[PDB]
Amino acid sequence: AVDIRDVKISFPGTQNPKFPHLRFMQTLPAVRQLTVCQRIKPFHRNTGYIFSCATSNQDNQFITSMYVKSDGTLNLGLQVNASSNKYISCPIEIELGQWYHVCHVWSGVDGRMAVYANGSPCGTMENVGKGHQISAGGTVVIGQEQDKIGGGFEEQESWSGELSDLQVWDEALTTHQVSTVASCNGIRPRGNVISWMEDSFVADDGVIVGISHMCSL
Amino acid sequence: AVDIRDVKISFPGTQNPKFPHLRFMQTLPAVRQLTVCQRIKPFHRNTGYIFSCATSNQDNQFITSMYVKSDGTLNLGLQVNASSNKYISCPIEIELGQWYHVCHVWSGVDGRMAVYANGSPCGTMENVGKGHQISAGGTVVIGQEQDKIGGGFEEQESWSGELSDLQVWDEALTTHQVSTVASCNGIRPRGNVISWMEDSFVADDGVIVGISHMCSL
Amino acid sequence: AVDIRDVKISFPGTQNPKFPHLRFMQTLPAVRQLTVCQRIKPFHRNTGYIFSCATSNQDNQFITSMYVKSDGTLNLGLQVNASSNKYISCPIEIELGQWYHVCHVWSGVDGRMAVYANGSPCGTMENVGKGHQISAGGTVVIGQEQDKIGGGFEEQESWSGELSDLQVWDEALTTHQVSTVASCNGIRPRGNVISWMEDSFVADDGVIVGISHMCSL
Amino acid sequence: AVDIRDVKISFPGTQNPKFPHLRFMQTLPAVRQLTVCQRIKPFHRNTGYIFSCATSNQDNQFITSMYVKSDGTLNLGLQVNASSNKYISCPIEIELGQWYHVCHVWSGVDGRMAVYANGSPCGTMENVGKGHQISAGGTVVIGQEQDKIGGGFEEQESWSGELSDLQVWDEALTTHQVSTVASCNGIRPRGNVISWMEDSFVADDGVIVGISHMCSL
Amino acid sequence: AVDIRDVKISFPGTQNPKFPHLRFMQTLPAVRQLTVCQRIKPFHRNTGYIFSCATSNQDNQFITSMYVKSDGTLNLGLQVNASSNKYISCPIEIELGQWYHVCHVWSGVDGRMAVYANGSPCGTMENVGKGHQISAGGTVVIGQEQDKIGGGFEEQESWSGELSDLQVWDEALTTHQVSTVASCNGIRPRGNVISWMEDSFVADDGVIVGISHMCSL
Amino acid sequence: AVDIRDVKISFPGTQNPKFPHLRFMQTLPAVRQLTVCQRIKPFHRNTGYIFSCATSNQDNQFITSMYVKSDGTLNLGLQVNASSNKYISCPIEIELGQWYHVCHVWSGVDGRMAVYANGSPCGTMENVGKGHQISAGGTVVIGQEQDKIGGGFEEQESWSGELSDLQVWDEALTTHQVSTVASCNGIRPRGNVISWMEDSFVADDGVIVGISHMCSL
Amino acid sequence: AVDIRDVKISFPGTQNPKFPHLRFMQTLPAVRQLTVCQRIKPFHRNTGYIFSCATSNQDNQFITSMYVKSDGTLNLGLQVNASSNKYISCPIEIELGQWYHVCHVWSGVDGRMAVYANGSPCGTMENVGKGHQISAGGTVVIGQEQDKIGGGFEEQESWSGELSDLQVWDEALTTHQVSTVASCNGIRPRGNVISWMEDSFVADDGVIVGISHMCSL
Amino acid sequence: AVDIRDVKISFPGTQNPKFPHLRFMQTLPAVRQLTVCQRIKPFHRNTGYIFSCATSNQDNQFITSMYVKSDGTLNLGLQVNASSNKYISCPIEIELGQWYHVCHVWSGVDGRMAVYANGSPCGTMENVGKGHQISAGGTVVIGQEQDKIGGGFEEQESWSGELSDLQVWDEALTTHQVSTVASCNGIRPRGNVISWMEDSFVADDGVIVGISHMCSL
Amino acid sequence: AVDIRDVKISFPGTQNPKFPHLRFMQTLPAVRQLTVCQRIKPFHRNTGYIFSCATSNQDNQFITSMYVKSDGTLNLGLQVNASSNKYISCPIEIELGQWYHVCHVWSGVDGRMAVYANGSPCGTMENVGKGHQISAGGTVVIGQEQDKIGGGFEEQESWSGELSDLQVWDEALTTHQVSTVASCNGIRPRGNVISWMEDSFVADDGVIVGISHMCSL
Ligand SMILES: [Ca+2]
Ligand SMILES: [Ca+2]
Ligand SMILES: [Ca+2]
Ligand SMILES: [Ca+2]
Ligand SMILES: [Ca+2]
Ligand SMILES: [Ca+2]
Ligand SMILES: [Ca+2]
Ligand SMILES: [Ca+2]
Ligand SMILES: [Ca+2]
Ligand SMILES: [Ca+2]
Ligand SMILES: [Ca+2]
Ligand SMILES: [Ca+2]
Ligand SMILES: [Ca+2]
Ligand SMILES: [Ca+2]
Ligand SMILES: [Ca+2]
Ligand SMILES: [Ca+2]
Ligand SMILES: [Ca+2]
Ligand SMILES: [Ca+2]
Ligand SMILES: [Ca+2]
Ligand SMILES: [Ca+2]
Ligand SMILES: [Ca+2]
Ligand SMILES: [Ca+2]
Ligand SMILES: [Ca+2]
Ligand SMILES: [Ca+2]
Ligand SMILES: [Ca+2]
Ligand SMILES: [Ca+2]
Ligand SMILES: [Ca+2]
Repeated sequence: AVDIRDVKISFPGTQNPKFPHLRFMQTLPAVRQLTVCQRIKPFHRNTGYIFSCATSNQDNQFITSMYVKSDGTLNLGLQVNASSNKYISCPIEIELGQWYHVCHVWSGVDGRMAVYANGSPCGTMENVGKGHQISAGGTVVIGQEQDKIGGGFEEQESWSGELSDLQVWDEALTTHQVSTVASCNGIRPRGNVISWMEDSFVADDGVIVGISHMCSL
Repeated sequence: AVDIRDVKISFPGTQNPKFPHLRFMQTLPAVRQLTVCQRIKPFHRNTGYIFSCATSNQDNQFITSMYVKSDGTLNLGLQVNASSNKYISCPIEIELGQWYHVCHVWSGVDGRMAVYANGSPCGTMENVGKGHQISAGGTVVIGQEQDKIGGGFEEQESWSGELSDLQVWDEALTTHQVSTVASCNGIRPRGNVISWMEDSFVADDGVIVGISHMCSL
Repeated sequence: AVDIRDVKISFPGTQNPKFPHLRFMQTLPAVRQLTVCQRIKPFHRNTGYIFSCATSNQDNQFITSMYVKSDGTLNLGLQVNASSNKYISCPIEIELGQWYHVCHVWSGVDGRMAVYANGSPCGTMENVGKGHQISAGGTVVIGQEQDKIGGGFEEQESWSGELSDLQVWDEALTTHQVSTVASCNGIRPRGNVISWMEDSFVADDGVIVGISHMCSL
Repeated sequence: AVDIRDVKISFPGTQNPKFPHLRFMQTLPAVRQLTVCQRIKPFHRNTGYIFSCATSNQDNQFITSMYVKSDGTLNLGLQVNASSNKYISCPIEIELGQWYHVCHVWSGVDGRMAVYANGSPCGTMENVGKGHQISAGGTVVIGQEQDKIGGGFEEQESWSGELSDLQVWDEALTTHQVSTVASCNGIRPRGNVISWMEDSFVADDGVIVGISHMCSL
Repeated sequence: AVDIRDVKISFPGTQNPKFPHLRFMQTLPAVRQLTVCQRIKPFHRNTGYIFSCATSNQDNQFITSMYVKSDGTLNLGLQVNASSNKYISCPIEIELGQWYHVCHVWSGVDGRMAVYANGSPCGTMENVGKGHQISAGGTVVIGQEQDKIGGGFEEQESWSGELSDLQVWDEALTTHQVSTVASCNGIRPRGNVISWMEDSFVADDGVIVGISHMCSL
Repeated sequence: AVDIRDVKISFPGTQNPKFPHLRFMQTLPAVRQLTVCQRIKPFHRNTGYIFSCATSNQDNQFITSMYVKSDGTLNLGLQVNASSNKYISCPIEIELGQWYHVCHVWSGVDGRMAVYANGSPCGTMENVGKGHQISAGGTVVIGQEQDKIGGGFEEQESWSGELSDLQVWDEALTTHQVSTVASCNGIRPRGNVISWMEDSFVADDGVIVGISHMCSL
Repeated sequence: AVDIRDVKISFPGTQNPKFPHLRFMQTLPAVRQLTVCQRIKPFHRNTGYIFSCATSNQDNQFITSMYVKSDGTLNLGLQVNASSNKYISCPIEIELGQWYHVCHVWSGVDGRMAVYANGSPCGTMENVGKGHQISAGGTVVIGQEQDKIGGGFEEQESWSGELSDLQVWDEALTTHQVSTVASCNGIRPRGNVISWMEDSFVADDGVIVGISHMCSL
Repeated sequence: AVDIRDVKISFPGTQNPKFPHLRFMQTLPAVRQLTVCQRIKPFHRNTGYIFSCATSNQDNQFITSMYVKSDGTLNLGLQVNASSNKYISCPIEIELGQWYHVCHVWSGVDGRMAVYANGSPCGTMENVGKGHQISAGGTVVIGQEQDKIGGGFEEQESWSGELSDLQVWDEALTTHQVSTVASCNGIRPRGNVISWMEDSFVADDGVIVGISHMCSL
Repeated sequence: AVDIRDVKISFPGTQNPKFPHLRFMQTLPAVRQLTVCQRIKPFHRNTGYIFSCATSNQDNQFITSMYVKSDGTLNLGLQVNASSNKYISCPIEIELGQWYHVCHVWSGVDGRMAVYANGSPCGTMENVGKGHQISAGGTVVIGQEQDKIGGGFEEQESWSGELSDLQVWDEALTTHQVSTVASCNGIRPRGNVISWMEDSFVADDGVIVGISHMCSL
């Protein structure tokens, strides 16, 4: 039938005190590199945090985000160890309500940041979490930005849209590897740290469970 | 990989004001018969409502429930058009925390009620919604008993446990058909009104999305 | 996918001036024998006319009907050239809201009538339209009894329930042939005069187009 | 045999008080995007509404329509949240009585409207239901324009012709996806919200059930 | 599709001056033996001539006929060189309007007559055309008894019913051979003198061309 | 063996009171479009009516005809609702006694007429039965022109020759579809309203039943 | 083994009162067209009649013949309804004692005559039996010219040589069809009126039965 | 080659300050049930803790252990929420230095404990962690008993021997499931919480990485 | 599943008294040539010793190392019989945290040293251990540089990063052989002296056992 990876979650919209989000049951192990990929259907052009990882000592261990410029250009952001959000624009025009595959590749070892839109590299950036190692026990939240383990959400920092096929590796994937990940008919690799629908997560505040039609109709 | 039908939802436990539940996005069409089957892992012996269907004029259109006696005997209940809960005991000893397949078959045409535990018939009952037709637009909630469309939940009426493979037909399946439905390796039929993971639903109050290991390890 | 023969029509219920029914676009050719088979899910125990054939000179050319006794016994009736309804009971207990296959075999040549329930013979009767030939141009209506071409319906003569797989031959099928017709996984023969979903018909007064789950779930 | 998707409905013609139409049994879930495709054989050049969706608070939630210019040019229209009918002409000459595949793609997220004729894009339009979300519970009627849930039809707004293969998604399909939908021998995708012959509907006022010969003879 | 051998002809009924019949275009060669087999659906119990062969010098060269007794017993008759009709009864009860396979085997060499009903021998008779040889040029008529080449029909001698699979050999087939001929799924042998639908014939006076459902539904 | 579609009928010649023809047992349903195709072997150059459809109110509902000019050019004619015979010449030289495939495509919806000779389009014509709908119950006669249901034939309007593979659709086939119909080795499509040898017809006045050798020797 | 179609007959030579010939047991049905093909090995250059057809009223219904010019050119002749022998020469040099395939195609409908040598057309001729129809009951003789049914032979009109594969159709085959007939390894079509070795014939006056080595050695 | 599941770890022996052990990188999610299976080669008969799970608030969340009686009987122990070690003896004689498959199945829901030796059930016990839920974030250590997260080891509580194929589920496997797990050539199921060699772990104090020869030589 | 060769070890980082390393259980046999290949993910640019071999009489029998220049150039070093570290730079830019395949080929017979990066030769060097033979009994340590059998580690000489697929031969592989070794999808050759995961080794001081994603995702 439908592949379990085609399951999607809808993040309707946020307005205090309702904060639709997902919280992964099991925290992350300590890591020195991290690659987060997923298919997203953005609802707004304004900045929103998609993947948020926090520990008791640091609520901003690792946070991915995006926003669309006026011309429609996609902009992927990343923040490590509470640094400022680093952005890299992608040569692709975003149409709210449409599907796109996005990856954020980070390496604390050399401090390099690289983002991808639909399997292609948009560019890279230096000095992003250089020498930093995310402490063991990070809690992951999707759709909201944590200011506290599993909470302290701000509505202007939430992300609304549809999401599916979230795959996370504790390695910094290569340009060729990422392309095989974004591919709809490839082998469809699975993250070793988090594999969509293979790692239980908590659903709260009205997120909608449905089916993504990006890859298959 | 894993079949999308093996996805399960955990209903942690209920305590005002937190009521873990699922609400199906699309309401049901009018029906004269209804068959609801699913795999459940009960957490408590006390009565709990699993499948709740309500319309503006009647919050108790159709409600399934269960409870376990002291000797461990399973008891499946059904309520139609706000009748009293009708119960039929099953010749099977329930162990909280273990998986079981259960079906509730109702026919407003002749007013017959029949329940099944693991593909086998437990017994039938007469005069249950005889002549009744559920009005179009019923809202379905899983894990809580509605006293209002999508709400008005009571904690002593909630149902805690794990659930998966929810299949619903607007027909009254036969004894042979039900057996093919409960089978783990059969053809695994899909409900025509609601097919698990094929009909979007809203998740709220901390339900946990995971994977059922009843059929496959 | 689903076989087009599994399409079903629901006849909700009749109450002046609403008469749910089907009227076949093309009239029947003259015949001397006729076999009408179909799958039915009866809603009431009282007499109802299923297949009605009328010509300008005779509104009661050929009419099939059924009713269920108090003990649940099925009774199939037939009327030819405005004779009285001839009935033959079947050794099967009917449960309103459940599916059954039924055939009416008539031969004006020898005047014999034979009915079948689920591919098996219930019995036969003599002197039913003996020597009669249905005149060319008969109009066929399903669910209502014509007192006029395509009309003049009476509520107490209507038939409510679900129907599918209507097959009609201008020959008097044999006992062995009938059994192959009723079979769900056989060759599934098609009528040469009327073949379900292959001969267009008019739908009126709220009949519901759906899918029969008798043969396949 | 014939694929169940080749079943067609004929909308004979409308004249008070007879309004041939179809009403889907189950209402639609709330949506933010919607794609409606189907094969049509138009009988008149004048404007007619094909797909009509209404809720208690808004009878004009979503309505598709078409008309043919004097030179024969096809014009597909769309109306969202009671806006004015937006039209986009297609570079194709229509011959009444012939088959054509048509899709209407709408996205309330960015407010974009796009129409397709025979799998090809005719053009797009902005500001059509921008920011609008169709409320849960929409009733769908085919062939007539609702001014009230399931009724309030106007003859000059009806649509006569033959229709089949109605597929509806709660997503805004892409240009490439649409082409795979229109194709007669492709995979023939099925809508996730409404799939022709898989979602029961009520037939009234003389619609004719037949077989479409567009794809296969 | 349907095998051309399943084509059937209906002989409605005879009443001066209308005599439904078939006349084979090509006359028969001289013969000393002849076997005529066919599937028939008799309409009346009274005597009727099925196969009639006549030459200018003898209108009664070879004529087959049948009639049913009161008890329903079949009786096959044969007449050679204007002898009296010889009859042989068959241990089978005939039901007018039903199909049966019948063969008439004649040998002028030894003067033996043998008839078969459904591939089985009913009995034989001596001194029937012993030493007789049908002269070349016999005209064959089906359904009527010739008193003149291709004419001079008498209504009380006509045969009404349905007929198909007419096979004629200029040899006297064996008991085993006949059984293979009557078989519906055997090899279905074809006559060497006349092969149904392979030897053109003239149709007159309202015979009806249709399809036999004896062998296949 | 030989395909049942290769059966042919010979229309010897007409001379009062003998009018060789065929009359289809079952009348046609009401239609708004009609396509009639068949293989013909014309015997004369003068006008002859091939397909004649009549109702009690109109004996000239639909009539096809042909004639050959002096230069041998084929001319196909059509008449709807007693209009004048519309003719379209075909760029092909006819040799009496030879086989040709011919189709007449009519659409009352737009009033267009199109004819084909051997799968190719000869041309089209406007305003032919524009807005007309053939009333239900049309009687079809082949070889003669009805001035009364099933009768009132005129010899100078009869058509002599050989005919086979008569296929009739209640739709107006496309140019590509027609080509697949005329093809001898294609899929050989079958008409949905009338399928040669699949819809019984009455044979009268000496028509000859034989086998067409157009497609196969 | 050897195909029965390779059987050949030798016509030694004629001299009163010995006339080697073949007479077909069964006479021909009435025809309006006729195609006669066969493989011949001519022994003399002088005119000889190969295929002779006669009825009581006309001994020269249809007669084929040939002769070879001094330069060796083949000349095929035909005579219908006692017309004069029409000849068409073939661009091929004949060597007495060698094999050749020959066809005579005649159409009384348009009066056209066409001959073929080795599957290729030699030419055609008009006004040959135009409007003529061979009466039913023609007797066929091979090797001699009848002046009376089955007799009245003249030596100077006989034809000596070897012959095989005689195929006769009551249709006027096309140029392409003829070529498939002459081919030794094609499908080897069989005549529908007379098929070599499938239609019994009388052998008299010393004809020799052997095997043709034209097609296979 | 060798299956990655056949990798084994040797726990040499413990003596302050050297404590050979394994610490899983990623902590466990909250659980209500837990099944831990693995292949072990015990070195001593005295009590040793194999699987130790601790959280900041409770160092004895879940601990498995074993010891061998003097007669050689195996004894499997379990401790939940700092209860006393519960033991169940197995009807199998242990030989130090040999391989055995062992599973510990615990369910906090009903408080039942069950142990298995080589895929077979040894017995069960009640009231073991009844109503207890292990808090999220448990740290897992193999070979040593934690008195503090990842430390506070005691020599007399260590476990020496060889271990491999550690599989852990957050469900309470059934008797039949367990047997499929212990099987060497079965499907070899993998734990969903911890899968040997698929979930990184820290190795310290001289553990030896080698290859298990229990299943394959 | 995953190939056992994809197992990797992480060397976290070194700081007295913690020295993460691996010590192979079985010492090496005497050798005159040695080839050491493995996949490495370096964490620092500064010099680190990867493979260290020592005997009681010589702690620096054979030691491999690497460092990265400021421009990112890779530099592979080798030391034999306590010579000075010989370095050869590779035309490849190293990115800390990324995977690379590296081989060190040494031959005491001719004293030649050759290094490879990703299966390609970087260059060679002479006079490196020329005439030297490593004495039997060498102890191998990975990640630390021995100054004593299995110990005497210095932090500034340690190597941090991830490593897998360690293969060692007592022969000096050729350029072509090396390339087949580095290949991810080749035959993946195994060392004859040490084969990753096939020769047991001791793990100490927090090395992490995980899975390499260089070759497969
Ligand atoms: Ca924060
Ligand atoms: Ca924040
Ligand atoms: Ca903030
Ligand atoms: Ca309630
Ligand atoms: Ca309540
Ligand atoms: Ca209550
Ligand atoms: Ca009536
Ligand atoms: Ca009535
Ligand atoms: Ca009445
Ligand atoms: Ca409206
Ligand atoms: Ca309106
Ligand atoms: Ca209006
Ligand atoms: Ca007679
Ligand atoms: Ca007579
Ligand atoms: Ca008589
Ligand atoms: Ca007329
Ligand atoms: Ca006329
Ligand atoms: Ca006239
Ligand atoms: Ca003559
Ligand atoms: Ca002569
Ligand atoms: Ca002469
Ligand atoms: Ca402890
Ligand atoms: Ca302790
Ligand atoms: Ca202790
Ligand atoms: Ca050293
Ligand atoms: Ca050192
Ligand atoms: Ca040093």
